[PDB]
Amino acid sequence: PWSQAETQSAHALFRKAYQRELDGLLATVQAQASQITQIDDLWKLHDFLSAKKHEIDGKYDDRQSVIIFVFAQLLKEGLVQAEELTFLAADKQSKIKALARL
Amino acid sequence: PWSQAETQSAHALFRKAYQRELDGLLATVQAQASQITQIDDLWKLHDFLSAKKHEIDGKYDDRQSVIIFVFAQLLKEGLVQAEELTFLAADKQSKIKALARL
Repeated sequence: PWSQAETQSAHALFRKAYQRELDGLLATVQAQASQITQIDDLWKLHDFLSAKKHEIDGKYDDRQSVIIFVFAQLLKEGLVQAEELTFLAADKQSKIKALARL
Repeated sequence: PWSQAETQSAHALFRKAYQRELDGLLATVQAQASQITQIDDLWKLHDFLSAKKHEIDGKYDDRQSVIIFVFAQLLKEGLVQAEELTFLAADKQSKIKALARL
């Protein structure tokens, strides 16, 4: 079903993708912040933060039975690339790449 | 008993204080958003932004039951100067200052 080395590297690229979305999030927040003029910009920021937080909290399900779909989402948002999925079994990669288009 | 002038000028002052708080809030946010290094300080900010927003929404209440307390507060937080209250009756000024000194 799931090789060990598979599971390991999976959790790895998982948390790496996490760190990536974190970097992007931080960059965007700092950017928006340093370039505000109106007060409405600040509330745009606020809304952005609530949304992104909500998203991220429920996004990164680490459980095995869902990891494929999580990976799929991450790929659909380009947080990872197909080239980074080579450490998996073939059926898994094809699965992910299929679930991506949904 | 609130005369027309007292109410009108009270609203003008309320708005003045509102814009002032907007400026201060803007300054603080714009500041600590440049002092971020870690990621958790991004959430503090958020929480701050999520707290201070709920405040400002329901802070400036012009109803008779609290208006004096609102002015007292706005006086403590330096959102209004004492000399801006001179349009009010003397008793009200006294009361506001009294609630503000504590």
